Amino acid sequence: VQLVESGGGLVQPGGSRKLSCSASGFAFSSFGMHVRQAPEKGLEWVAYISSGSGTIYYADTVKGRFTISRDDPKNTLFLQMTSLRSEDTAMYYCVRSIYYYGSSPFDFWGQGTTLTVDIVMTQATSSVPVTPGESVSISCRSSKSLLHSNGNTYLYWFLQRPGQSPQLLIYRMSNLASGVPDRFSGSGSGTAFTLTISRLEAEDVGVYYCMQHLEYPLTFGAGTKL
Amino acid sequence: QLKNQIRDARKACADATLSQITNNIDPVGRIQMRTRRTLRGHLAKIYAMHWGTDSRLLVSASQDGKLIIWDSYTTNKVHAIPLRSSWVMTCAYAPSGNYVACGGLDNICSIYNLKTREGNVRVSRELAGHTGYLSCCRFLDDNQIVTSSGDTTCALWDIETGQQTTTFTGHTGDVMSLSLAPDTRLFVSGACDASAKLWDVREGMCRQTFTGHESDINAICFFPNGNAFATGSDDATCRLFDLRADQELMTYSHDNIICGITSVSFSKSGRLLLAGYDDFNCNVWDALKADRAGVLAGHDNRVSCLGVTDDGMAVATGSWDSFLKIWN
Amino acid sequence: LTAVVIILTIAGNILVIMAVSLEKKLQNATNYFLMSLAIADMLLGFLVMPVSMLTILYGYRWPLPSKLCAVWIYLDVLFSTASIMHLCAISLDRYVAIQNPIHHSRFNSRTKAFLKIIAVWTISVGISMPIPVFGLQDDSKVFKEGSCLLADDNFVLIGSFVSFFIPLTIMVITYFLTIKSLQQSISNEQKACKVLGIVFFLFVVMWCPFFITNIMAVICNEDVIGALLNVFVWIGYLSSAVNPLVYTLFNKTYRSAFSRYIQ
Amino acid sequence: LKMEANIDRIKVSKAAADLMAYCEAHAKEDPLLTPVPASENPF
Amino acid sequence: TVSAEDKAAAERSKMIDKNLREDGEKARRTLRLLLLGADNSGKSTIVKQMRTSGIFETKFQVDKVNFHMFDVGGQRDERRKWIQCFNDVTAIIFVVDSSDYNRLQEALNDFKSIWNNRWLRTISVILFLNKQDLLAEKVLAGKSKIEDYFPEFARYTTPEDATPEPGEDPRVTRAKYFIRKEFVDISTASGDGRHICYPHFTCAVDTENARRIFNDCKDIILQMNLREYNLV
Ligand SMILES: CCN(CC)C(=O)[C@@H]1C=C2c3cccc4[nH]c(Br)c(c34)C[C@H]2N(C)C1
Repeated sequence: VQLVESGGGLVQPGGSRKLSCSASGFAFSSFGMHVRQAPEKGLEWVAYISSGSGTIYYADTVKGRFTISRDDPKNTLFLQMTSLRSEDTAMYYCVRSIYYYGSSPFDFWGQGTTLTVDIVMTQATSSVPVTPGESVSISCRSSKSLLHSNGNTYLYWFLQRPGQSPQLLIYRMSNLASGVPDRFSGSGSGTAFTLTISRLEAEDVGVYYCMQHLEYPLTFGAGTKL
Repeated sequence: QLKNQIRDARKACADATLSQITNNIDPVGRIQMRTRRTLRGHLAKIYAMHWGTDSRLLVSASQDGKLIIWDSYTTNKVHAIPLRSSWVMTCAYAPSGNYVACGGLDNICSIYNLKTREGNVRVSRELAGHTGYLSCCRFLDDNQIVTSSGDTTCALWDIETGQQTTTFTGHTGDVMSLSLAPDTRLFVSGACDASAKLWDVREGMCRQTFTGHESDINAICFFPNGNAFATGSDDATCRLFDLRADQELMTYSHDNIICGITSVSFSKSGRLLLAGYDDFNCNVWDALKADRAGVLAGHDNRVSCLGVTDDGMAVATGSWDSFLKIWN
Repeated sequence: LTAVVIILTIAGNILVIMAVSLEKKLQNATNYFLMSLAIADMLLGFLVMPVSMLTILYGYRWPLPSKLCAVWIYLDVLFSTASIMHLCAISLDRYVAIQNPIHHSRFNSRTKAFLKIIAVWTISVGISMPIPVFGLQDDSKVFKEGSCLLADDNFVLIGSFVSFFIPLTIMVITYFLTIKSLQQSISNEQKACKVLGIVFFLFVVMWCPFFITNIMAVICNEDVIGALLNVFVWIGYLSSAVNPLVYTLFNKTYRSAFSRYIQ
Repeated sequence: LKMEANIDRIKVSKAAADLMAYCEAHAKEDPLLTPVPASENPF
Repeated sequence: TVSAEDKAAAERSKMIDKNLREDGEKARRTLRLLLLGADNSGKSTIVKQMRTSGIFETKFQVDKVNFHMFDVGGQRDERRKWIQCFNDVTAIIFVVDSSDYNRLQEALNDFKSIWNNRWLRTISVILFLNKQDLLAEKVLAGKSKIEDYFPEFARYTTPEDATPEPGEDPRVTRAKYFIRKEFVDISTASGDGRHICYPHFTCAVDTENARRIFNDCKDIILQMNLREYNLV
């Protein structure tokens, strides 16, 4: 399971650049693919392409000039950008997602490539300094209630180690991601969402991003660095 | 001589009938249940089904060569699994929900890993060693399964090694059905010789043999408490067997019905015994009085399988017309 | 005598409506095209035949408003055409089923049945599309000396050629090709040939005289031709009354359904 | 069949009493026997 | 009210249904046949020009139709349970050994059992009486007599309408149509019109039985069509 990416470098404003994401190691046709990161800001959603390319959504800030197509036999999807500007400099992450009952979307993320030229989700962005063995609680608020009538609450917690693409920790605020230690625990009621950690230790210091998925566009948190 | 002594003990044991003991109890009366949903997308006959533990999910198998898991509430197909062989007499969902099993005329039980990286269903373990077609598969735990076979032998396997830990060999005919007890320590088998045996998984020997059926017993299910089980036969009669008493307490039969019972299932309370017949209708029996309470008739073809959900909410019956319908 | 035909039409069509809608064994693709044919003759037996009986009872003078003459003739060219192309499609489908049975069964679906129904009703609407938009606003197609008879030679000749005679020659070619193709199984084939012959000769005997005398009334002693037209139109209506019976009574299940529902 | 014969047995009245007690006690919990309210049903 | 994730799940379900429908249309094209024959009847050697313990499967297509032939070789003598599954098959190919006169009565009883089965009622049987060469050799030797096994053959006359093949002895013809008449006599009273039998004489070295199976399959489908279109 890998997601390598290509394209980047200096680009003059108003030009064009094609970014490609070659997947290799999983059933690419079953996964709906998606995100960027500014040099000194949090994650910002961009676009999305469904399974079989039957549905596409875009962020309002990149509507009408960003295009995505996926070559399923080639196991690759692209991003065609036109009329670039100074504010589009970021590092673009290729993210997978599979949607069914009990699935864990956003489970794997791409390496990332540097390119240089609504629900409001709030994070305190201030985190006490890391102390090993001491519990740490990170709380992220939401503008509107993320608990849909069907009973699923649509919150996701992502951890970005320094120098690594972010990793899913919790999906839907209560279900633990696969391959992560059991110490992570998320809980909370409507519009008051928290992530609790017990037995804090090394290889955990990073930025905690809170994401919503009730409806598009997907709005990330400001992030809380440890 | 030993059989005569065994029969003598059973006769002296019964002081009263379950009917006369039951007679001072309020009848259930009439109960009506309407099909809330019908699940399309099966291109051929549905041979078997099994609810999940959560009771939202169920798996159904068909001759079309597809084992497709559903989301019952939304009527959405979660997965679709190509089956190597179109012959499949059974499917089984693991208690944890990670695995789903498949067995058929190809003499093999195939274990499918539903939850895995790469987002596709793959065959974790193919089990071989049975001479006859697998009539029923049921999971003890995720690591171990028991399979009932047409070669007159039931076997307990471990999925990791793939070798039979124990073999159960007391029957004289094809074993049509297997039903695990609630406590998992023991199970009961129904076989075409018309005798139902109570097996113990740990010791690998039959503890009790019950023979109150004239014809083959197609399907078999445990009472929820675990001290009784009910059988279904081509005789068109369902017989409620008791373990501790070691004799049949009650028999459910009506002169109108003459078709065999394809499947039997119990309600969570254990008052209602649902039976699925080849006459295209499933009859709700009051298990304690043997008085019919209703009919669940919405299938053009025979009702192959019947299942009651773990939370007791629903009854989903697959039928040979390829449409599977919840009955809340 | 005239009132008997209307009652027979409604009863014989409602019987097949109930036999297809309330019998699981008869829910098939062919039975749905039969259902469409039965619907066409059902509507013909209520929206046309009572009005025709009213015209006969009153005479040429018509109590209903003159504006309504244009659409009542439009229904005749609609429903009768629809039934005729229904029969033509049934004969074509039977030929495909008997000449090439494996391939028919391979191509047999409900989508083909819906396509057939859509095609025949589209063709029937198209053929009768001139009359309301050329007849409501004038006397060209609607009136002739207070008779409410179709009096457009441009549409009487050309319309009949596409509505009846092209289907007629298609049906004759189909019948000759099928009976040339069916030559325990031998008795079944002989009974199939018998049913095909009976149905085809019923349709020909019952619809052919009307269109022939109608063409003669235009090309060509017209006083006798008027009466002959007035009788053969009712013969044509009796054909739509009969058609649900002969197409279904031969099947055992339909016969049992008619025996049971009549009780 | 000596092992089958040499098995402890209890009265049919007692066994039917146990079955009746379970059915009477757990009757309220099962959705089928007493139809659930329409809002509570997930289906 | 459906979430974004629920909408994506519904899109997945629709894609799955699309793929299932494609596979179903692929499956409807092929025609399916169940082969049921005793040992020594050369049931494996019925078709040889063109060609898993429970089921041994051979697929042959003649003239732009795919025929799917199923043979069960991993079961005991009693077949009643797994026979229920094979209820949608187009036709059954039943093979019986004509040469072995001792086992012929067993084959006759097996034919009764398959013909009178409730699940296999509507399905027709394409009967193949194998080893006609061996039957001819046995009667030419003349030590064997069909009259001793079945008394009726001792007084029998060949039907006049039947046309003998060149070089075929009248007593060879008498034995052949005797066995055929016995099987067809079982076939006649039981059917009632729903199905029929297609008695075919097949030598062991016969070039084409696929052409025979194809013609009887066309007849079965044609009669099903004549029944569906309400002609019969
Ligand atoms: C309004 C009653 N009427 C007066 C006597 C009629 O002549 C009606 C006119 C008709 C007509 C004319 C031209 C072309 C046509 N094709 C088809 Br099909 C018809 C038709 C049906 C035919 N119907 C039975 C009578």
